[PDB]
Amino acid sequence: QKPGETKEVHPQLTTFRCTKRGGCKPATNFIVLDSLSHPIHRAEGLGPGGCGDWGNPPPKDVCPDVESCAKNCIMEGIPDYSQYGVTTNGTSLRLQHILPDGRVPSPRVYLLDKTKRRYEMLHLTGFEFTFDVDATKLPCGMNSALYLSEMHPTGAKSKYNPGGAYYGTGYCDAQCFVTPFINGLGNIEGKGSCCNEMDIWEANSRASHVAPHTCNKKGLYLCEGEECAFEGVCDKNGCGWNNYRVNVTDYYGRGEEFKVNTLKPFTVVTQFLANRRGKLEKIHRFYVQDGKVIESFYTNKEGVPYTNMIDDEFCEATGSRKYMELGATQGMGEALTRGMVLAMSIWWDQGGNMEWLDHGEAGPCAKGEGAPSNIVQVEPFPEVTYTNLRWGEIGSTYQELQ
Ligand SMILES: *[C@@H]1O[C@H](CO)[C@@H](O)[C@H](O)[C@H]1NC(C)=O
Ligand SMILES: *[C@@H]1O[C@H](CO)[C@@H](O)[C@H](O)[C@H]1NC(C)=O
Repeated sequence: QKPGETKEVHPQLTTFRCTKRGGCKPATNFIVLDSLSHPIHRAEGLGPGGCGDWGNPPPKDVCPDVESCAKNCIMEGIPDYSQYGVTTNGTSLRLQHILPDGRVPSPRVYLLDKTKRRYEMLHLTGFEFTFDVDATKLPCGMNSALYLSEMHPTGAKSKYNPGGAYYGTGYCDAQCFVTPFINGLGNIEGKGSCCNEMDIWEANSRASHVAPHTCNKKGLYLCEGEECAFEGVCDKNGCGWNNYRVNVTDYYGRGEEFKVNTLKPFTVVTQFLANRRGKLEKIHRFYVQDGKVIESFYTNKEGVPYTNMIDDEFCEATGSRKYMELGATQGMGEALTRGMVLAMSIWWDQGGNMEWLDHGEAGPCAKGEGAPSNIVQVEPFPEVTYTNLRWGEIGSTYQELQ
């Protein structure tokens, strides 16, 4: 959609680049809300209304074709990101799901480079990504997410999408959802927006999940029909890694009973380990809390290979069929090598209560406990803070107390 007159005021976020010899060096980045979370209205003279709802093509009165949609639908800048639950402070990013005014902005943001006009493209195969988190205000059913999508670096800036990454255009993920704009262009045919997705972190104070999701496509693919469905071009489920799913129940949770005690802040380290041919072979997650490294658990379950890292043998054995068919760990790594955009979000699930994250096989949350209607009794204002985003050489992003 066409940018409007209102100023976009991106929050500034200091991050780090790390090497063993040089330590962690600060860098300037900016934060941008998803394009379709900006106010979208019709051009002057065309009356009231927007330009479409999630899940659908844009309305054909203003968007009969891409060219018309591009002139007839206007996307306003956001001058105060706090109105959407997004604030920064130094090296910290705070995402508020619910505001005191009662709004539920459920923000999703991307990391922009220092120019504000191109996403910060991360190339993580053979490297590590680390962040600090405060998960205390995330009960059952909440998902704080920090993940990578194979979005285009400029948000696919083009004649009809002049806003680009500066306005957060170009979102895609492994769910192939239909949005009224894709790559900043009106989605006349109602295609889904598909791409490879590495879910570094999907977690609350009750469970922590990691999952690569492959697609058989490079970059953003517009899917039709069955291509967007479970048997299509992307892996909806992912290859999931959650201590509870592998019968380790004392690793992560609220209290001293857990190794990673989510009542306190902690550091989350993710290494993307390559083989000698430079292809991704293993994904390794460990933590740091109270100045001490917390190594990964090993799996502890019948039928699950004994491992402390995600790899093809584990993914296959645990039933990650589309993951394997659509490229497996090597395919995920090829996307990481090409370059990915960092997305951070907070959300809840009216339909399914986030049960896959923290209920049953996946955690301690009871049936119904993660419903949004229950979340608000437990934590009226869910929120997450990510701090000290940093990436670089294996072994360089963390430091134990001496
Ligand atoms: C920012 O974060 C710091 C450290 O948690 C805190 O003490 C201060 O009160 C917060 N706000 C600023 C810097 O606006
Ligand atoms: C969990 O692990 C214990 C061994 O530590 C084993 O005895 C038990 O059967 C396992 N339970 C499940 C549900 O897999």
